[PDB]
This record gives sequence, C-alpha cells and structure tokens, in this order.
Amino acid sequence: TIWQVVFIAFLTGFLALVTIIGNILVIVAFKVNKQLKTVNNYFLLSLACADLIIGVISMNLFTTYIIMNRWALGNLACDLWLSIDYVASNASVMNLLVISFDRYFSITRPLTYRAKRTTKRAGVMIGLAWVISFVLWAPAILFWQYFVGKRTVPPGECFIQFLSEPTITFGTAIAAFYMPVTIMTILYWRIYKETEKMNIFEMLRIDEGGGSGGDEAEKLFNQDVDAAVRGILRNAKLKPVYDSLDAVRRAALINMVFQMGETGVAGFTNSLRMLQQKRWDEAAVNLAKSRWYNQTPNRAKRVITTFRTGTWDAYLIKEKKAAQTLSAILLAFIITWTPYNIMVLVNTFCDSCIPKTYWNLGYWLCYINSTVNPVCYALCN
Ligand SMILES: C[N+]1(C)[C@@H]2C[C@@H](OC(=O)[C@H](CO)c3ccccc3)C[C@H]1[C@@H]1O[C@@H]12
Repeated sequence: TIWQVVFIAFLTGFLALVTIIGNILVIVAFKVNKQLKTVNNYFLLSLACADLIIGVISMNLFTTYIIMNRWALGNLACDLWLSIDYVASNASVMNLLVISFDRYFSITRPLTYRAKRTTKRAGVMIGLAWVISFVLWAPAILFWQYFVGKRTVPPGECFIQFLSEPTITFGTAIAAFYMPVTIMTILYWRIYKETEKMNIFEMLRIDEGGGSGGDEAEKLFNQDVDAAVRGILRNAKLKPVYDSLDAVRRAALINMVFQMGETGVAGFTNSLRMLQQKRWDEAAVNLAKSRWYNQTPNRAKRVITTFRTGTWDAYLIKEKKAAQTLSAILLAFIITWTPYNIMVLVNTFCDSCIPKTYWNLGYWLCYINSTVNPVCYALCN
C-alpha cells in the first residue's frame, strides 16, 4: 500500500542526513584543527568526501526510484547519477587500498618507507584515485549508448547499459570487490600478526624519537648493541642482574646502558637488587624517584613500564590503535557490500532467481557503509 511507503521514506530519509552530518562534521574537523591533517588522516578526508556525495545525491535519488517505482528525471539525469554513484564508490575502494598500503609498508619495511610518507605523496594518491575512477566509469556510462547506436535502457527505468550482461557485471564485481577485499584481507592479517614483532633496536629508536637510518647505520647499530651487552657481562654488578632477566626486560636494561653508560646503571643498587629478586612493583616506584626519571621522563616512563609489566606494552600503544581503526573500516565494508556482490556472483549463473526487491536492499545496504566510516572515526581515534 502507501502506509509502508511512508515508513520507507522516513527510514531512508533518516539515514541520508545522518550520513551527511557525519561527513560534514569530519571535514570541518579537518579544516579547522591543524592537528588532524596527518598522512593517514588525509586519506580519511577523501573517504569523507566520497561518502558525503553519496549521502546528498545517491541516497536522495535512488529513494525516488523505489518510491515512485519509476525514473522520472530524464535521460541526462540518469547517466549522470550512475556516474556519480560509481566513481565516488570506486574512489572509495581506492582510498581503502591506499590506507591499507600505508600500514603494510610501515610494518614490513619500516626502514625505507616510514621516512618517505609525506603530504606530497598523499595528495597524489588521492588525486590519481579520483581520476582513475573517472576514466573507468564516466565514458562507460555516458558515452556507451552512442557507440552502440541506441539506448537499450527503456524509459521509466534506470540502469547501466554496458553492465546488461551478467558475465561482464561479474567480471566487474571481482576486480572491484573480490580482488580488493582478498588483498586487504591478506594485508590486515600481516599487520595484526606483525604487531610484536618488537626488538631492542626499534625500542631505542622510539625513545630517541629516532628515524629509520641507512643500510650502513644498521651495521653500526648492531655492533653497538652487541658491544653494550659485552660490557654488561664484563660488569660484575650488571652480569648477575642481566642474566636473571627475561628477553624483554634484558633489552630494557640495555636501554639504560645505552643512555647512562655501564657505570651509571650500576648506581641503582636497590633497583638492581629488586630486579634480580623478581620484585618488579617495588623497583618501578624506586626507579621513578631518581634523577633519571626527572631528566628524561617520557623515555623512563616507557622503560619503567617495560620493567613492571614485562611486555612491550609501552611501545605499541600508537601502532595497535592504528590497527583498530582499519579493523573497523574493513569490517563495515565486507558486511555491507558483500550481500550485493553475493547476488552478482549468483545472478551470473542463472536467469530469474533474484527478485528486484533483493537488488534494492542489496543496493541500499552498501549506502549505509558510507555512514559507519564517520562513526568509526569517533569510535577508535
Ligand atoms: C552504490 N552501490 C550499491 C552500487 C553497487 C555495488 O558495487 C558493486 O558491487 C560493483 C562491483 O561488484 C561496483 C560498482 C561500482 C564500483 C565498484 C564496484 C555497491 C555500490 C557501488 O556503486 C555501486
């Protein structure tokens, strides 16, 4: 009847504005605050831009196609709305690929990539993403009916002409969803597994606020770490303490030797006794009331915490939070776009087995994915 139409228009209207509000609020928080324009947060701007377009146009136009059950906007308004919807969502999956590429190279190759992530290279990746999405859809939707010589799409309805064949649509489905999802699936596991994955060499790197050095600097750094341990073994007051410590707290001991020298570390008599006597809680308070905690508090606070917990929980707080963001992003993407692509996968091997009702619900389900992304920004960061 029409009673369900009213309810349909209310629910679809609610999701339209809340997507827009969420996206606009993100952009304002990017243009105002100069502390949110980072490398990874710059890619979240392109996502907020693409999702905003869908919320203001695609969400508003596709609703009328369901309500009136007919397209009454013309032929020039049809091919444009499809181009807008397909380019923005294609730039969207390109943005997600760039986001997933940044974290994968920052973990796998932290020596020759972490110091290469600039704003210049970030602006190009986004710029190219929007251009590539344009070349693949705009001519294929606008200038395909002319190459044929006629418009296959009948008046009153609206759909892409070159995607009439289920075979082509399926091929489009794989390269565009199945292939990026499987890639981002492999990347995410590589990032989540290589979380720790944490040695002394990188431990010092953080405390120094240090950066990735050359290939030769790694040869010298290893010799310095190896020679530091030899000095601890030579030391008659450090050797018994160092030997009783585990591989995690051993490195934390070298952290102080690298800083204050072997002799300076040997000063903490009461602390070293507590470390050998497995009294971690008492040594943490003890090391926090020295001159070392007052000279370099942030460096000490991470070393002291390493002693207390016995884990690398003081050097992964920024990296684990970076994985929680991507986890919330790809989860919403594979839970919404999948039921549509499942149908595309199925529709390829049959004729009439998937109702237009399910194609509509499968279509609208992907729209709300653009709404979760602004929420994931306030749910993680
Ligand atoms: C708005 N949608 C609902 C349409 C259908 C789906 O997209 C797809 O599944 C296909 C590939 O399977 C696709 C279309 C365009 C761009 C990339 C993929 C989700 C989004 C996307 O803009 C389209």
